[PDB]
Amino acid sequence: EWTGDARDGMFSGVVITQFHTGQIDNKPYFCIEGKQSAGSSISACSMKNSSVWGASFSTLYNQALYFYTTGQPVRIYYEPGVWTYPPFVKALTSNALVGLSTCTTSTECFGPDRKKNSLE
Amino acid sequence: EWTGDARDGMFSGVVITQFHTGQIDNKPYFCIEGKQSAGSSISACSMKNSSVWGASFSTLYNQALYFYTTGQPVRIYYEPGVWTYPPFVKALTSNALVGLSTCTTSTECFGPDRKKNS
Amino acid sequence: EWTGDARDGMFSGVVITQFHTGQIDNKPYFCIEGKQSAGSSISACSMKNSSVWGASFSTLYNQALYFYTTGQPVRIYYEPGVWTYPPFVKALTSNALVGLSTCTTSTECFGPDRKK
Amino acid sequence: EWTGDARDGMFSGVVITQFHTGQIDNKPYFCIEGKQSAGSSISACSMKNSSVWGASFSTLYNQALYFYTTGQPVRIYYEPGVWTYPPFVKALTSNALVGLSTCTTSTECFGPDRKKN
Amino acid sequence: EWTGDARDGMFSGVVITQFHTGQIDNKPYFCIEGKQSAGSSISACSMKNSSVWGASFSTLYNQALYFYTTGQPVRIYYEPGVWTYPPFVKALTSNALVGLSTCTTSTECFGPDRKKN
Repeated sequence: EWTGDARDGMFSGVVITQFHTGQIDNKPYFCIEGKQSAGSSISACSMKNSSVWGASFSTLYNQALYFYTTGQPVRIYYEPGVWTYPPFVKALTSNALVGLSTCTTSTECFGPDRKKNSLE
Repeated sequence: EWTGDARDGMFSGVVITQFHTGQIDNKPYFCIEGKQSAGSSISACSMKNSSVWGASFSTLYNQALYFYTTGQPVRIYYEPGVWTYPPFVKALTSNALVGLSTCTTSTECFGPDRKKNS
Repeated sequence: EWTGDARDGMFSGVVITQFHTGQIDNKPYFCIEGKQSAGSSISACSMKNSSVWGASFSTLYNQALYFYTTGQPVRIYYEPGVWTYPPFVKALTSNALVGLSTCTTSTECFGPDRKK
Repeated sequence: EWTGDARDGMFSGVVITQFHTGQIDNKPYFCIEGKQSAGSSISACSMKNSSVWGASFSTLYNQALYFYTTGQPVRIYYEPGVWTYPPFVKALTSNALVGLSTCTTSTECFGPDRKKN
Repeated sequence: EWTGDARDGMFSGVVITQFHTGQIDNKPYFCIEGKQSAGSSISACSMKNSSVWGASFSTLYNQALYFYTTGQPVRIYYEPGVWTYPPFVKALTSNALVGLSTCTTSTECFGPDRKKN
């Protein structure tokens, strides 16, 4: 796996506006909400020792809390459908947080593009 | 278990105004206290490596101290009746701290609702 | 053992004004000193991996530095007679730091009484 | 091995202006980019538990985020050729981050020289 | 061993002005440089998992970075002759950082004395 895999998805120039932290199944997690330009919302959660993105929990937590504090526009890298518990998915999101980057514009950010390739 | 189980409880739009840290039975703990606009006070404590909610000690301490620092209104998610040493319950609370969220209003905050079914 | 056991002692309305960190017998420790309201000093140290209060070293370090930084009046919970190495006691203190609270007045602070 | 080995290489007097974090092959990593006075560019990544430089990840993350926050000119010590996965290299860099220093001028910084001898 | 042993040595009333981080032999370390005024310099380094004083690495890193940020005068407690890799000693120092204290004047600071009898 890699944050920069050509897969869904990323949102660029996002301001992290909300922060939640809890626990489920003996595992700490946090979820962020951010807004793009345009006033639409992306959510993504990281869970400690989860499946495949669990090893980035500590780094992601510290980084996300940092960017929440600065109010800087950032790129959120996410993977859909990772969380499966239905009440959790309804309240929060199925998206795993898989990475973050600083941005130079609302659309140009540092790091790889996590995006599906196009078909010609 | 889950922070957003349909169980008591949560208080929304709370400013965290008091903070205490200590140790009991070889484990550090912290406790926070806050009031709503309604003047409704809530305390809850988190213990390191405790039975049910100890996995969250480290995140919740970080988050709580962060929110105590900004003074922003937040959601406190708690579970009553967790701590049982009577002198502890008497000076502090039986409430375990089980989650926190930022809020957009005094009633609406980011995160699940934690409340007994209707 | 608990921060709130009916034992000596706590001081309330203390501003943490001094901070020291080092190592003895392969264990990091820190010490803090503060004053008020009268103006009598209180010192207390927390040492990692000691027998009794060692488990709270990293939480108290964090919290103590935080309160050193804000300069707010706090409550210091201590247990005298814990450190026994004589040159350490002479330089610093026998008091173990055992807990910390925010205060609403010079006498009223959040959390238990620790008092005989 | 040592940050101050007489190897390639170091960039002095750079402001850290970009920061990325992610995961690859079960390991968190971060990358930074900095620009010099003269406009010239350096990138470098540190990955947890990976390479001979894995042991420095937490210290380097902390110190890199600190310097990103102050915006002061610093020295980036790096080792070219360490990351080999071609999509990672194309997107980011092959450079491992191997140390950091504060700077007194644009060429004078605190620490060892890391130059090929 | 103890920070406040009657041994070489301490410098009081130091402003920490430089900060370096790197790795040697699979261990992260940091080094600081301060000036007394007075006006002379001291350097000291702490290394994670180092033999005698490595238990202290994480607390000292945090504290030294804090005092670098505030720029307040502090006491550095050090032990000469700990680091022995000659290029390391040449570029940096042999001094191990073994403690830190806040100060009230350029010479009066909280904590033990560390000086030879």
